[PDB]
Amino acid sequence: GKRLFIIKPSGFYDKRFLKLLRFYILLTGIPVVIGITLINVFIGEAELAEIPEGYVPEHWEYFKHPISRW
Amino acid sequence: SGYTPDEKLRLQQLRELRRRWLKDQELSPREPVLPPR
Repeated sequence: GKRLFIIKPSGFYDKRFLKLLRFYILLTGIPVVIGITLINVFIGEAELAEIPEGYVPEHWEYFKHPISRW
Repeated sequence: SGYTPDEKLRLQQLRELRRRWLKDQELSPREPVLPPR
């Protein structure tokens, strides 16, 4: 046996910083990626179509992704 | 020409003080008191 205390610098502060950084990143990363995948799955992408005669679309109708259109 | 008594006494004193510190580096079997997960 003969366990000896390994002298080391204090590792509480950097671990706490990394933990709270990961927590505060994920607390908004998870809902935005859930919203993005629900937009992709349920709302879905656009479809390309030719311009009909007599229609002048708005500018946001010239784009594909719903987030880009918004 | 070996150790003079002054440096020999100083080296001896520092020797058992260093050995006392080295044995003082040992931990009790109760340690570490890890927090319950």
